[PDB]
Amino acid sequence: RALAAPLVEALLTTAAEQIRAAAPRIAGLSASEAAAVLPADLLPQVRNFLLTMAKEGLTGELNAVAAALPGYLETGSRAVDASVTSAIELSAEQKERITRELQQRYGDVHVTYHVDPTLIGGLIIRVGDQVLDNSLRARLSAIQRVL
Amino acid sequence: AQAEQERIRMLSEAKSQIADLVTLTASRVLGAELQARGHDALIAESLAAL
Amino acid sequence: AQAEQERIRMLSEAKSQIADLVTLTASRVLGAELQARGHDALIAESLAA
Repeated sequence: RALAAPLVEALLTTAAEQIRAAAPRIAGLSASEAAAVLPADLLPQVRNFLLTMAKEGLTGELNAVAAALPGYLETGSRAVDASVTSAIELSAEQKERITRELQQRYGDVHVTYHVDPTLIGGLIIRVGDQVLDNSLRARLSAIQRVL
Repeated sequence: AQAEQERIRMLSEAKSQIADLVTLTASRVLGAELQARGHDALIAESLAAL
Repeated sequence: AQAEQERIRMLSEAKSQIADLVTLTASRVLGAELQARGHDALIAESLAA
């Protein structure tokens, strides 16, 4: 219970640290190439998993696996990946303001701000599988329906 | 009768073309206005429902 | 000939293009604020024919 929780958390943190440190160690390098690149900066299970990942050479998103390590401590589900698209490139202040503003769900959810300048002066915010569209291109089509 | 139907179809097509041209002009004007003023003013609308 | 006459009449901005564009900018593009922070030159120059 309590002992397991601290143990699980410590193991997750260690795994995340190993993945972040040794992700680029065997990154891209093939099974024979990354075998030497495989350092002692991993547990034997972690070293075996890194060897399996770099046997094909797909050891690029291991940092995401590192990001997968801490969330698995708390059963994840905090991704809440949202995507914001606006016609003008977002300034850092307003970007942070709208990042904070979508706190109704989980707070500063994973947001990958996009531009797509085909839009005119609006917001397309997709949280999970619900999209909100107040872009003036949407209003443009909603008026252009007169055709 | 066929000539009258063709005239009606031509009138409808002309109305559709006028609507499309008006939409394109409105889009260009809105784009110019957004470039001048700045789209940041629309950010406050993000709290309308989200 | 009738379609050409209608197109010539609609080519003028003050007849169809300018008024419709201004109405769309005011009621649709904005919340009853056509001026925004400019667009004075875009009302006429961008209208063209």
